[PDB]
Amino acid sequence: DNLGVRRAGRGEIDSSPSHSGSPVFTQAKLIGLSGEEQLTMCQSETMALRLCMAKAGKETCERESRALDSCLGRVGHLRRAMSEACWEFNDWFIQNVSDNHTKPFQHRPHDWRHFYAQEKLVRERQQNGHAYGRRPKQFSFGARYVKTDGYGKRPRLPYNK
Amino acid sequence: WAKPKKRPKVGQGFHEKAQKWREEYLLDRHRALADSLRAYVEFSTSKRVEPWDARFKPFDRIEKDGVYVLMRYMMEEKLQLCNYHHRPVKRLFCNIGLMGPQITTKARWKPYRFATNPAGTSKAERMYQRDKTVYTHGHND
Amino acid sequence: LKIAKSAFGFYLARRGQRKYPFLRRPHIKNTHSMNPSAPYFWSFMTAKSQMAFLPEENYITGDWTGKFFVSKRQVYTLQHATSGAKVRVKSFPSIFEFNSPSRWNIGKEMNTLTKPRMDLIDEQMLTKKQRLDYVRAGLLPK
Amino acid sequence: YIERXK
Amino acid sequence: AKRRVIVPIHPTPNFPAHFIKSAFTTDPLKEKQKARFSSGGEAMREVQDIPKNLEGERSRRDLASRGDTEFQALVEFIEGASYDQLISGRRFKKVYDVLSENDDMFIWLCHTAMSVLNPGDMRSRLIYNHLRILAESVASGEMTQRTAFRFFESAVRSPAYREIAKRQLEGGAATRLAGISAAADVMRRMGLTRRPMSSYFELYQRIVERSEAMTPWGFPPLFQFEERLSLEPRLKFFSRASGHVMTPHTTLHGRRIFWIPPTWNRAGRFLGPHVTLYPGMTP
Amino acid sequence: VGYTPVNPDTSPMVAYSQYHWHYNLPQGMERPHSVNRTFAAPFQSNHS
Amino acid sequence: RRGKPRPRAGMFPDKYRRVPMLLKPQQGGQQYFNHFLIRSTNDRLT
Amino acid sequence: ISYMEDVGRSVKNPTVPGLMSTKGMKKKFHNLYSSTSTKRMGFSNPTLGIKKV
Amino acid sequence: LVRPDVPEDQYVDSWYICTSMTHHMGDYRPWSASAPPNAFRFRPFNEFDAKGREYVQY
Amino acid sequence: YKMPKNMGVAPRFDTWNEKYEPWEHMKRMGRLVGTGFYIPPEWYNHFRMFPPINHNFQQEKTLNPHNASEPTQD
RNA sequence: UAUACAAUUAUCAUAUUAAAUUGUUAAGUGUUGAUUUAACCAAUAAAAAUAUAAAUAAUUUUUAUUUGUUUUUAAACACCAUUAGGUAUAUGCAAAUAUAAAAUUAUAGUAAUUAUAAAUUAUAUUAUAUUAUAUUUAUUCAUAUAAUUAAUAGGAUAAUAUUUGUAGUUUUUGAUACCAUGAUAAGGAUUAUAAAUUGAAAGUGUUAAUAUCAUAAUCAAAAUUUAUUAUUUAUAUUAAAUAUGUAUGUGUAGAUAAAAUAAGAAAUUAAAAAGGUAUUGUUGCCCACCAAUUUUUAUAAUAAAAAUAACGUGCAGUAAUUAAUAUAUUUAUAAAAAUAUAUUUUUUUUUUUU
Ligand SMILES: [Mg+2]
Ligand SMILES: [Mg+2]
Ligand SMILES: [Mg+2]
Ligand SMILES: [Mg+2]
Ligand SMILES: [Mg+2]
Ligand SMILES: [Mg+2]
Ligand SMILES: [Mg+2]
Ligand SMILES: [Mg+2]
Ligand SMILES: [Mg+2]
Ligand SMILES: [Mg+2]
Ligand SMILES: [Mg+2]
Ligand SMILES: [Mg+2]
Ligand SMILES: [Mg+2]
Repeated sequence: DNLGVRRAGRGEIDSSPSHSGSPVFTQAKLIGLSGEEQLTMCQSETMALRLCMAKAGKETCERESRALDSCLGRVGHLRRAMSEACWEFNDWFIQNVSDNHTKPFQHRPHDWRHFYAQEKLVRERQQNGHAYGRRPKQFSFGARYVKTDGYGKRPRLPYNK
Repeated sequence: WAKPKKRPKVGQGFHEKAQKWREEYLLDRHRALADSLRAYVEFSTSKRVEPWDARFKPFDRIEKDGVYVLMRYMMEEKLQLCNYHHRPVKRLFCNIGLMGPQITTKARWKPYRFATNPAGTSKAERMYQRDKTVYTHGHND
Repeated sequence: LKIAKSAFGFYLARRGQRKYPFLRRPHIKNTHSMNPSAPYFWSFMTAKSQMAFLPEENYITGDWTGKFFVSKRQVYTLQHATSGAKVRVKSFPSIFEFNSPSRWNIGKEMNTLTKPRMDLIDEQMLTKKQRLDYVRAGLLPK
Repeated sequence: YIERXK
Repeated sequence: AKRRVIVPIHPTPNFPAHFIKSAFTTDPLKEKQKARFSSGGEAMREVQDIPKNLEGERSRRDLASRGDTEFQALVEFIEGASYDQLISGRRFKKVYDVLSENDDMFIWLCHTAMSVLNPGDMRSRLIYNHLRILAESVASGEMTQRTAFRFFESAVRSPAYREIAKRQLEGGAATRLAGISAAADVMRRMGLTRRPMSSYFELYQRIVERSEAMTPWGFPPLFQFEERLSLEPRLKFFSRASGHVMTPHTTLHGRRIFWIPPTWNRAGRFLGPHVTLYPGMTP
Repeated sequence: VGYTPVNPDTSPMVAYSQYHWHYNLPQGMERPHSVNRTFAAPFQSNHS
Repeated sequence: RRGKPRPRAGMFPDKYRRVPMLLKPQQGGQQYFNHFLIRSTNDRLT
Repeated sequence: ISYMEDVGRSVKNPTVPGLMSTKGMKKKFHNLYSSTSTKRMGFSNPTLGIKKV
Repeated sequence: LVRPDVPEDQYVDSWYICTSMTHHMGDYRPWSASAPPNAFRFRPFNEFDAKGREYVQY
Repeated sequence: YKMPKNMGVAPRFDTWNEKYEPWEHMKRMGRLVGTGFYIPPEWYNHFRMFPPINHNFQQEKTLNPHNASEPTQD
């Protein structure tokens, strides 16, 4: 039954939705659950409590620890919410955006070769329609200042060799 | 399941070698046996250390009082007759009856291999210093 | 079996190192039959009573042409020493012989006077591999 | 890896 | 290479021809493959889905006495609560398939109601007859949903249509009531459902569920309708469907309905599904 | 299958097959047998 | 098991899988409920 | 949480470092146990096993 | 449920198959036919359970 | 050489519409019925006299986004 | 033997309407020394930033002009060789993919083709769809022997059988010590808790069609070399089938074993993206040198090219054990390798002023 849907179930091999042909494997990384850059709920809390803990041992603060674990207690349902919404996104995306791995990759430079060609063409017509894909010869670190008069001190256009 | 590989031939002159080896193994075993029987009976006759543990009671008590009194005046001849081997010592203490029920329950005796040491033994190393060429089952001095 | 030391090596499987019910192993090989005991000398590997008669094999049961070896359970009798006759027992490789009579033998079985596992090891019956392994055990010199 | 063909 | 030589077996009083060719193969690279499946009368009549033909008197008699199949399916599912039977997922499947026999027809109609900005006035007999005819052609398979939809929007309405639409609509989105009352009306006057309400209810329900979806009334052109590649049945648009270490070796070990129950050759230690090994005490 | 034929009395796979009586059928006697009543054989011992 | 890593704990069926939910934990002290109810109502009136 | 009490905190790191040195021990990952490849057909993908350095 | 829910005296564990069968093939009697008419928790008698019957008797 | 996964079954992104376009079925069914040897489906009995709109063309053959292709969906 | 390219879009060598060319900046000394590298060895180390407008379109430049090779190291990096040095980047020469073409190879007579891209190929740290691997206890592991497998035959209390005592050698050959097909084991890796099992098909001596060396079988009392086995560790110790004499050494090397189930353990992780010159597919295929031969010729250390199935060296290629491809220069048992450029017919990892 998994033919004609060339994407298979979910959490499953070949379930991944595609965007301009390269599949989407970063979903969690988006909603900021489980990422190195991940969204952080409570900071001021833990820094406040750490501050207290480091200051002195005479007075003890459960006054902070309560604020903090109140915070975490909420954080749980917040996360289940975000995860839920994101699964909804995976579905919406699959319906209305993804091409199901049908269209050519856009994400590697050679896939844009035509574009680059357009600019090579330009640099050639500037050269009297001649040197295609040619570039100025690299010179030396000290190129300008080590060369005597009569020799080119700066790299020329390639047709101007 | 591999087909079993056939066993190689016996050897030559091995039948005489084996006959000889077993033969003189037995003629040796005769002096082994003789020596060990001497050692065993010699052990049986000679004196041993006291089989009871003086770290528990009714034994820890001063040798001028309690059990030892019962031992000095009433039991002495009997204990010296059996050379303090732990089996008849314990049995005599059973039969004297003035300790009566305690011999097994309350009282405590040295482990088998320690109680076997010769009279006048000083250091524990004496357990491993007994002759090893003799077959008495740890029953030799 | 790996090596066939007999007929049965063809028929039998070893089945690893396998446990048998107490005191029943299919092939009785008494490695312990000669196992020196001074104090236990009369009670060990011998008649459970001193009041029993000698076994069947201490007597000629019928008209015999004659025998090669007497069975190993035949007890050594004073006549075994005195008479000066061939006393043969089937051991390995071939046969053991009571040649040099002594009175220290009397009243024990030749099951007891014959060492089943000898310390003498022929290298002619061993594979090169086997010899290697016995060298591992620190039995054979090399 | 080199020998893999045997 | 010591190739295995299999002797062919000839048909026998108890070993008939087709049995031989099905259960025995002389090419021993084909041994130990897997199990093969076949069907006889009823499972074949289900699988092959050969639509019957109308015929002489018996077939018409059987059309007459037919009665309500939708209720029959339900009775037969329900009857699994009788003491002498079980509750069958197959009986339920047959139930389901008769409830949803039309299904996609409704789906099509949703699109005509909700997927089209300004489909004229849907009360007027003209556009109404367009809708009616196309619907009856989506049912009875005479047309593809795609073709019927593209027909519906390209159907002839009225001269200078857009310029008349500028006299009513700003951004060209009409009101959707006329459309739904129409699309329920068609299914009622066409005989589409056995029980009258079902038309209206399904059409309404399917809309109300989609109302909550992001960009609800637009659809990708390829997935909207029948096309080579499709969406998985949960994501289709107006659709009705919107130990642990030892478990692979366990398999059979739960409470398991079987097809062919295992046999002693093919399963070594399994005791049967009914068995309760750690029984509790009950009065 | 083998050189030793299955003895059909002991073997369930014979007994309970379609060509004999399975254990879930009702286990009664199939037909009566009068052998010794129909034709009777007079006694002649092989020993005098 | 054999020359392989032991599974993670959650890869096994539940340790207490055969012990009914009412048992873990036991709810005991049912005797005191009524007492603490009457107590709290009397309190309220005060 | 059973047994709550008001007692003061202790000093940070009251424990004296153990007699087994964890530092001089090298952490092993991939070759640690022995695995069996589920690879059905074809050359095993070189990027995973061998490719970097 | 794997098999119809009925008193297990109607079931026999099959030989060679892992499954059970009815020793009267295909027929079934409901629990109501095992006990006397209108038996509370179908029972030989309504007074007590098994253990209760036994120790009362004792 | 690596490709996007489903390219084998990738649809023709220009022409996949043609097959389903109403005019097509109008013409085909037109010369099918004409034979005398086919029974016209009823949709054809209907759109026979209300043939579909002329100048709506897809965005595939006409490459313009700004073209408002539809009198309806505009 | 003769017998009908394209002209709307075709990648290796016959270019052509074009604005360039020229710019004098930077960087350098305090002191007693393990920098760089997966790893060696020579031995001061810092550094070289600026330009737009403008040049008109086409019709006789094709012997003209033009497509990354460049003086000066007394300046370095870098690269090549290894402590000695070489070299260290557009003033000589140097047309050349950006496509005008007619099946592959081949200097334009050789072989009969070649080339090609989407099927298929298990591991690249994703959210707890709803709960835990970092705990416990273990590791001295041995046992087989003394040859004949070939058919029936009934008894006391029964109407009579010496059938008491039933007598016809000799033409066949496989399960054997021996080649002689089948078939059932072991092996935990994601269908979960409710009225419920923590053991699987992919085959472990004995089993049914290949015959053409031989009697090898326990009924006692017996000979250690075999990967695949939980033994009793200090108060008392051999009586019935005969029953194990050796190893006290700081609970001590390496390396190993078992378990989440009527027992008692609790928070760290795991699902989703991927290539094949093979084609039941890596035990897959291929690459060059290195012999014979065969055949055409435009004979360069040792001619060139094409067929080809030995021998020997390797392991060049299939993202393939330092990714490949093209040009360039160098290097060389042989595939090829080093460096300089371009490049993906190589696999991807992603800051819209922080
Ligand atoms: Mg590739
Ligand atoms: Mg693919
Ligand atoms: Mg050209
Ligand atoms: Mg087999
Ligand atoms: Mg020639
Ligand atoms: Mg040549
Ligand atoms: Mg290479
Ligand atoms: Mg290679
Ligand atoms: Mg390579
Ligand atoms: Mg190359
Ligand atoms: Mg080159
Ligand atoms: Mg080379
Ligand atoms: Mg090269």
